[PDB]
Amino acid sequence: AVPSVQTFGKKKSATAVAHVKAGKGLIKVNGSPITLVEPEILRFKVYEPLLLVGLDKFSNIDIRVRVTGGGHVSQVYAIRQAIAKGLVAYHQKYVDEQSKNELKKAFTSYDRTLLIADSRRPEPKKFGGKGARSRFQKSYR
Amino acid sequence: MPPKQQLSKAAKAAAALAGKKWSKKSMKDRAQHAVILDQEKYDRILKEVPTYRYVSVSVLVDRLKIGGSLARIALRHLEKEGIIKPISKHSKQAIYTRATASE
Amino acid sequence: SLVVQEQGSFQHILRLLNTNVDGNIKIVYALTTIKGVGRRYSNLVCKKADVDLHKRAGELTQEELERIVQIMQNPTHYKIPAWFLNRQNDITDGKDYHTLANNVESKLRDDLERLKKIRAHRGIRHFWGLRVRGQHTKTTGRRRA
Amino acid sequence: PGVSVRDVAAQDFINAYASFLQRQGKLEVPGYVDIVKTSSGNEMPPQDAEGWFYKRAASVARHIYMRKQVGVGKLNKLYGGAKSRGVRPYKHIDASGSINRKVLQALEKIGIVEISPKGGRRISENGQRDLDRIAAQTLEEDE
Amino acid sequence: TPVTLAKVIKVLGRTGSRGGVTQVRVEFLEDTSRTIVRNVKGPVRENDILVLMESEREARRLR
Amino acid sequence: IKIRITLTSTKVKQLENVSSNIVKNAEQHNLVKKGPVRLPTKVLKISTRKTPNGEGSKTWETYEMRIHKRYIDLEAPVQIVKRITQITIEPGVDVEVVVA
Amino acid sequence: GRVRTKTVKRASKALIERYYPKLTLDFQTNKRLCDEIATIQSKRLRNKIAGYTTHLMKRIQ
Amino acid sequence: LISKKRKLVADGVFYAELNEFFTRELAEEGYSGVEVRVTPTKTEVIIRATRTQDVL
Amino acid sequence: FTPVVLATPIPEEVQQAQTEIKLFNKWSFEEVEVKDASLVDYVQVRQPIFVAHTAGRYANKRFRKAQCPIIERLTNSLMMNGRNNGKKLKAVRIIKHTLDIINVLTDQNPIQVVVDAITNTGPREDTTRVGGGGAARRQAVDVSPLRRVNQAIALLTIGAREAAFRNIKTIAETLAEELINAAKGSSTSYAIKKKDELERVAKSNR
RNA sequence: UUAAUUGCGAUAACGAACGAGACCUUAACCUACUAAAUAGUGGUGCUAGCAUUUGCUGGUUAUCCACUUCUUAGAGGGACUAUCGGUUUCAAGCCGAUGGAAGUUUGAGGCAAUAACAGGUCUGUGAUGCCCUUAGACGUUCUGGGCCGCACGCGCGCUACACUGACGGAGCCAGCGAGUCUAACCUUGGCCGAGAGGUCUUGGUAAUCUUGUGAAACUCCGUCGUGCUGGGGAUAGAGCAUUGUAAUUAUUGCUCUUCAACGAGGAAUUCCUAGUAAGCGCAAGUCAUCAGCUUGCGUUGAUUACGUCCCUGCCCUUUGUACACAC
Repeated sequence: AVPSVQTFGKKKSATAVAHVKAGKGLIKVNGSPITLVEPEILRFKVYEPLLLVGLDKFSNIDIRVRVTGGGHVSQVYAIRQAIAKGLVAYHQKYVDEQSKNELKKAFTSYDRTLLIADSRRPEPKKFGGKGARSRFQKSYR
Repeated sequence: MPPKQQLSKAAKAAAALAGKKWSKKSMKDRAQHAVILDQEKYDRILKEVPTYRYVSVSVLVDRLKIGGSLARIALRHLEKEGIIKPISKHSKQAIYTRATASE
Repeated sequence: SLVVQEQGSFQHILRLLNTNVDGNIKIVYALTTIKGVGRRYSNLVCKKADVDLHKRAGELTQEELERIVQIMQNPTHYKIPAWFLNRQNDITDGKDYHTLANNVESKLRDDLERLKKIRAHRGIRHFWGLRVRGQHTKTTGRRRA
Repeated sequence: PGVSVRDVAAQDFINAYASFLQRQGKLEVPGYVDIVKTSSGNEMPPQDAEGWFYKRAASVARHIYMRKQVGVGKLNKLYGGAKSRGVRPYKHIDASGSINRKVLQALEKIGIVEISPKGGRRISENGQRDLDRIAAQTLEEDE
Repeated sequence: TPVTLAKVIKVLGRTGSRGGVTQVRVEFLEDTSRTIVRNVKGPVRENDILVLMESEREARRLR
Repeated sequence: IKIRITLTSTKVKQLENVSSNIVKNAEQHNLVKKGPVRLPTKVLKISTRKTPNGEGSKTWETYEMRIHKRYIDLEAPVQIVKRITQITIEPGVDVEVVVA
Repeated sequence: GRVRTKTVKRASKALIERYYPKLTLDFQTNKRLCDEIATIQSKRLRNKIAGYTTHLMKRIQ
Repeated sequence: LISKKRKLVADGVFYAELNEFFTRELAEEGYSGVEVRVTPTKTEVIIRATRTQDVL
Repeated sequence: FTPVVLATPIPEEVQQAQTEIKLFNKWSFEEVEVKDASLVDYVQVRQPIFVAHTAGRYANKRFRKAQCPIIERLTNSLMMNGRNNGKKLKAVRIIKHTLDIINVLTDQNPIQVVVDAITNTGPREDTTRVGGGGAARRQAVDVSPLRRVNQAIALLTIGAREAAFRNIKTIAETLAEELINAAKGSSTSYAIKKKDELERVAKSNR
C-alpha cells in the first residue's frame, strides 16, 4: 500500500513502463543496473535526468522501468522519457511543487521531449517506389 | 509513327560483329612493410617513440614502416613497460601518448 | 611483453606443392596459393597439425614443413572426415581424392575429355566453350573473344 | 546487494566464465568441434578453438538464466547470421544444431541446467547457485 | 585583404534566372549612415552580418 | 456450467447493438458476468492491380476486410443456459455458443 | 492557405444575422451553442463554422 | 472447424453467388435485392421483386 | 561536492559531470569564443549538450538547422557516402576519437579548435551560375554566413574522408589533422585550398 | 489572396449545379466513461540463489486481492490556425513568439467534374457482332521438346570495387501479417546429423501455439592489412538431401575446391524536402519446389532548398494565325 506512481515512455515505437516509488535510490533498468543500457557512448543520455537536477530527488524514491519495442537508440530514448516522466509524476503526486516546477522548467530548457512524446511516427508507403516518396527509376526512349 | 528502318541481314551482321578499355592505375607503388621485428627495428622503437606526442597504429606504420599486426604487439609491449600513457581504448583505434614527467 | 628477434629463420620463397609461395604472411593463409587447397582446408590442416596458427609462413621450420607436406600428400590415414575432398567418390578409383596444385587441372581436363568422348551434351557444350549450367546468355557474357 | 548476472556486465561475465571453465577443465568436449562452421552463413571456422566451446557454454548458461526456457531452435535462430548467398542479398539462416545440442548436453552432465516442463530447459539449483557465485569474484575483480 | 563587416536591414528580393541570388540593402557598423546594395548567395535574414571584400562595388539586378 | 458466447461480424454498429442487448439480458436477474472485452481488429488485406492487362500505370489497391470479435462469458446454474439461449441475430452477425 | 469555404461563410453569416444575443466572444461557449442549434454532421465542419463566427464577432464588435 | 476469417469470406462468396445467380434467373421479374440472414438452426433468405406473384 | 552513491553503484565521474555544466565529461563547453561577429548566431557556444547524438527536427524551419549543435552538425555531415548511412553511434564514436586527437596534439579545447577551423576555412566570396546567351559568363556574389558554415563543414568532411580513403590512417585521425591544419591556417588542408581557389575564381570574375 | 472558379471585391446580371472543397480511413493525445485471464501491472502463497535485512533478480491458476498507466477498441473530447505583436482595398489573407500530443487545409491515402484518345484488352468473363474452321478440325486429351535457345545493342535491380573496411566471437531490440480435419499448414520440444536436413512427439481454425517470428543494418572484443590482399565468388569439378510421376538445360539448399572483370565509371541521364532520402531486414503475392520482382511493414537515419520560370512542362488574360488529324 506504499504510495507509488507509474507512467509511459515512447520515442517512435518503444513503450517503457515505469514504477517510480519510494525507496533507497534503486535505479536499475530492466532489472539491470543503470551502468548497462547499451551504447557505451549514449550512456550519458539516460544519465542526463540524474545530473541536470541532482541525485537528492532520486535518493528518496526508486525507479523500475521495463521497456519493450523499437530498437537500441529508440530504446534508450524510451527509458529516458519514461524515467523523466515517472520522476515528475512522483513530483506532482507526492512531492512539494516548488521543486517540481523548477525541475520541469530546467527539463524543458534543456530539451522539450523529456516530458513530451515525440510526434514523428512512421507513415504508409506508396506504390511505384521502395520508399514513401522516392519512386522507381523511369527511362524514356 | 514512321516505320522503323529495318537493317539488312549483312548490315546487322556487320554491326554485331564489332561488339577493350584499360585502367589508369594512378596509385603509387606498394610500400614495402616489415613483417619481422629485428634488432634494428627494436632499438629504434625503444629509442625514438618517446619523442612523439601522438602515438597510434597509423602513425607507426606510416613512419617506422613495420607491419600493422606487429604494431599492435609493439604498442602492448610499450604499454606494459609504461613508456606511453593511454587516453582512449578501442578495438578499431588506440590512443597513446608519451609518458611526460608531469601528471 | 611478447617481442622476439631471431637472427635468421625466414625463407622468402617456399616450394610447397609445386607453387611459388612468398612469405610475410600468416602460415594459416599461406596455403591458399596452392591450387586445390583453400583457406578453410589450410586452417583445418594447421589446427590439426598444431603448427602455431598465429605465425608467419617464411620462418617455418623443415620438420613442420614436412608434416604439412605429407598431410597434403594424404589426408585419409589421419582420420580426416570424408567431407573435405574435391573428388568425393572418384569415378576412376572409388576412393575419395584431393587432387592438388599439379593435379586439379589434369583431372579437370581428364573428365572434360571423358564428357567430350561420350558425346554428352555437357561435354559438347564445354568443347564449344559456352555456358554449361542453365545460364541465360542472352544478356550475359560479351567480353570472351 | 545480491550480485547477480543481471547486475553483472555481459563481457566481464563472459571473460570470467571463459577463464573459469578453462581453468577447471571439466566440460565434456565432444571432440569433433574443431573444424565445423557452426552456420552455413559463416565463412571461417573457429579461431580461438580451445576456448570456443567454453565461450559457447558460458553464453548459453547466461541465456537460460536471462530467459525462462530457451530451446535449441531459439539458440540456433539467435546465433545464425546473414549468409552472403553469392550475388544474392543477405538473409537470416539458423546456426548449427549439433554443436549447440552437445553444449546443452554438456551443461546437463555438469549440473548447470536440468530439464524443464513446457518445452526447453531451465537453470538448475546448482546452476543458479554457481551463476550467482561467480558474480561475486567477477565483481570484486574490478571493484 | 581589407574586410568590412556589414549588417543587413532589408532584403529587396530574389533575383536571377534560377533564383539563387537575393538582393539586399546592407550597411556596416563602422562609420555607419551610408549603405550599399549587395547580392547574397545563401539564405539571408535581417540583422545578419556579412564580410565584404569590396566597398565601392554597388551591384545590379542579376539575370 | 460455463457458457461463452462469441460474436463475429464486419458491422461494428450491429455488433455493439447485439453486445449491449446481451449485456442487458444477462444483467437481468443477477447472472454475474464480465462485460465487453475488445479484441484487436483483424484487418485482412488483398492486394490487386487495376488494369486487367499489362498496359497502364502500375496501380495497386488493397481491399480490406474489417471483422470484429467480441465474446462474453457467463457463469450460472442451468437457468442461464435457457434464459440466454434466445437468439437475437441480425443480418451479417454471427454467434457461437460454447459450453464448458 | 486557410481560406474559409463559401459554405461555412454562408453558415457563419446566417448565424450572425440571427443569433447576436446568443453569440458571444468566447470560442468554446458559442461552439457548444452551435452544437445545440446548428445540425452539422461533422465535428470538424461545425468547429470551423464556430471559429468563423468567433472571428466575425471580433471583427464586427 | 473453419477459421473465422475463412468462414466470413465463404459467407461473402455465398452472398455473391446468390446475387449473381438471382440476377441471371429472376430477369423478367426485376430482381432487386437479397438478404442472407443466418441463424444457427435455420438460415433465412429474403427476396425483393416487383412482381412477387410470379415468384409465387 | 555530492559523494552520494545511493543504492546502485554509480561511477564517480557521473557526479563529477553532474557538479558543473555538461562539459562533454571531458571538454569544458565554456571558455569557447567565436571569430568576427559575421559568423555569430550560427555557431552556438552557449548551449552545452552531453552527447553529440540527438533527434531534433532541425529541418522543420528555415533556421532551425542554425540551432543544431555545431559538433552535432559535424557528426551528421560525416554520415554520407551511401553504405555509411545511419550508424550515428559509430559516427559520434569517430568524432570522440577526433576530439581525443585534437586534445593530444597542440593541446586546446576540441570544440574551440573546431570553431576556429570552421571560421578559418569559410568561403567569404563565391561565384554563381549565370545564363550564357552566347557565352558562359559567371558573376561574383557574396554568401550568407550560414551558407559559409555549410561550405566549411562540407569541405572538411569530404576532404578528410577522401584523404582517409584507401589509406591506412583512420578517418578520425585524418579529419583531426585536417581540422588542425585548417585552424592553424596551413595551405595543406583540402578545405583551405578549395576556399582559396573559390576566392580566386570570384575575384577573377569580378 | 489561396494549392483551388479559395474567398474579399467590383460588375448585364441573378439564381445555381459538378469538381476542388466538403467527406471517409489511417498515424499519433486522453491517468475521462466501459473494461479484458485469448494482455498485463502491483501485492498475498510455494518459492531458487545472493544477501543474511527489511531487500534484489525470478518462476509458478484453480495460490488468491486491487487496477487499466502500459497492450486493444466502442462511444467521445480535442486543433478551429487559439492568445499576443504586427502586415494587410489595412476585408480576405499573410508574417513571427507563446502555450502546445498535434499550427505548411496536422501528415498520408480513398473517392475524385465535362469532353476526348481510333491509347491497351475478342490471350479474364457461358459478354461478344462479322470473318475462318467443325471430324486425319484452329475443340479436348496423351508423350517429348519449346517459351531458357546466341554474333550483339538497350531498361528496370542485386553484388562489390574495402579500412566509416573484411572475417570470428559475444550484447543484441521491432512491426505488417499468415497458418490444417479429412485436409494434411505454421510448426514447439527431444533425438539422429557440420550443414542441407530426417525421425518421434507438442500446440494452434487462432491476441490464446508457431512468435517476443530474440531478423539484419547495429554495439563491444579479437585477427587482417593498403597487397586486385583475408573485399569479389562471376565462371567452374566432385559429393550429400529436400521439392517434384518426371531435376538432363545443373528447381533449390549444403561441404570442399578455381578465385575472372571491378582500383569511384566519360557522352548523357533518374528520384527526393523530413521518420524525407539513403542503408538494412521482415510479412504477403504467385508456390508440389523455386526471389536478385512487386505489394506493405519495421530499424539506423544526413546534408541542402523555404526561391524561380533559365531547361523541360501546367493554369488564366491579351494579341497574331494562311493552324482544324489543330507546329
